[PDB]
Amino acid sequence: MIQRTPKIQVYSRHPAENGKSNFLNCYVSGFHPSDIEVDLLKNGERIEKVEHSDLSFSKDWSFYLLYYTEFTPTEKDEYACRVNHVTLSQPKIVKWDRDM
Amino acid sequence: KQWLVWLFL
Amino acid sequence: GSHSMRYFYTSVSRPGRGEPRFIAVGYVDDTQFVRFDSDAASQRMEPRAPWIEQEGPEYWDGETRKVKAHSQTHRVDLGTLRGYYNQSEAGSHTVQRMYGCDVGSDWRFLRGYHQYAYDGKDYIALKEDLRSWTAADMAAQTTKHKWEAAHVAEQLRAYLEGTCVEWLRRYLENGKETLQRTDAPKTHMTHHAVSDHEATLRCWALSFYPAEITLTWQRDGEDQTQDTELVETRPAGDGTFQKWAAVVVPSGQEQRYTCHVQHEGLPKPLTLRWE
Repeated sequence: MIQRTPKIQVYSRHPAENGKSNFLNCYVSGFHPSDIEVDLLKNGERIEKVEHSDLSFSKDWSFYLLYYTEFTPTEKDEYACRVNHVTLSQPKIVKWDRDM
Repeated sequence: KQWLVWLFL
Repeated sequence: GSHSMRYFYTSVSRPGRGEPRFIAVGYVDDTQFVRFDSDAASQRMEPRAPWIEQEGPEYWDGETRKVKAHSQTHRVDLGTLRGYYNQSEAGSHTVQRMYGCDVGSDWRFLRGYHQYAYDGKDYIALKEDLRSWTAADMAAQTTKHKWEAAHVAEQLRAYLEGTCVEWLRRYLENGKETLQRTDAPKTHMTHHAVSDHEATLRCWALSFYPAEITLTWQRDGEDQTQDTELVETRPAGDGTFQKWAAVVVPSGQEQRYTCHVQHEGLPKPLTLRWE
């Protein structure tokens, strides 16, 4: 039984501009099995107003999901994606770089 | 539209 | 161009906790339009695209009955495979299924496919002649013999060549504004100083559809495939996709590097150079 670790990307639906509505996307992909945990963190705390897409998979049979929430980015606001998966001995955090 | 048959392994 | 309809199903067993979790999704090209979640309270096939809501309650009743049938077949397949591989019930296992049809520019049936996978690896698949099966293990060999005995290939071929493609056409017609469109990528470039003598150049493509794109970095017109960082195409969340590709370059040599963008929405591929 092969396992696969999730690839994580953190970004915005539209090019971020301080003080205007946007979505904060966290795209997890390539992981197996399907059971995975994802949180969107603001300044350390986790956001509650978080949705996610429906489980699907790519041509390699690995799963992918998209978690997102509505936010107004402001200079001085830390945003990150914290995922926990079986293939990870510890939760993995990825900070939102406005240019990634 | 989905397939109507029940397919088993 | 060509278009595709594909249904994906995934059932994972929860030992002792209850019946297996089952999730199904439908796609036309790169657009999702239906789902089913066995843990959801509705217990209905639900719409996920705006152009599929025009379907009446009979369409939804039929799709719900069919997806529940497929859920039951997966529920049996989990135990069947647990038996074929001599595995204990204590383990949680995954069964994935995916089938569908592709159609050409004349909107005639172009090809079909039907594949299964267990715990993340190919189990059995339908050959592109739509008459035979490729099997991996001896258990897949047993399933193949069963299906050859039951004449599964002929029925599946009839479905794919009739109803799959017909309702792909109908979905393309109902959602022409969403599905029959091409969004060229909006492209730009970024420059940062990684060090006192190196700098990262990043090529961005945003807001494009379909997802099939190609970003290439070149130096002196030569492919930089081995030294370019290329992230997977990612969904923007609104029917469009994003991608970028980065290279690290010595300061003062940026004018030797070019980013080449290939997408169906572009009449010619684009060449970008830092200014």
